Amino acid sequence: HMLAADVPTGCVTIKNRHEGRYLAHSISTHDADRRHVSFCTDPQRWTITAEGTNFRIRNNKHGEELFESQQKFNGNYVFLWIKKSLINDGGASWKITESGNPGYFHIKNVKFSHCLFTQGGTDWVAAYESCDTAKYEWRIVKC
Repeated sequence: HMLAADVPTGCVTIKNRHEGRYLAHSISTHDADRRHVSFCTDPQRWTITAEGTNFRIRNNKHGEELFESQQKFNGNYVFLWIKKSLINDGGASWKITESGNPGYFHIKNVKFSHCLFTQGGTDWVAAYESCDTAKYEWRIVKC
């Protein structure tokens, strides 16, 4: 067996199936407490930690937690939390479950019940409730 049936924990890379690029921090900030998320061609490192049946996801480079926000453009924003105060309201907790395609997972926000999603060719990340196509599917591999 060479795949990881269980959700990989610790140091991982995170790659969207449709877009084919790696989830990454952004150079752009929405404010001094919220940094944006984007994609990169080269592998960018994250840290996944189990929290009960759920998971927290942290950007290795800046040490900031990934979370889904109340604020919304068209979709609900997905941010990195610059302040570093632990988020305890479900917004930074994620249900990571196998999709129908081997090695790919759905990453679903606990608070909002939205799956991480990207449009396609866009450096913008969001989360929506559909969770039914390749745009919602993520390959999670140990570093």
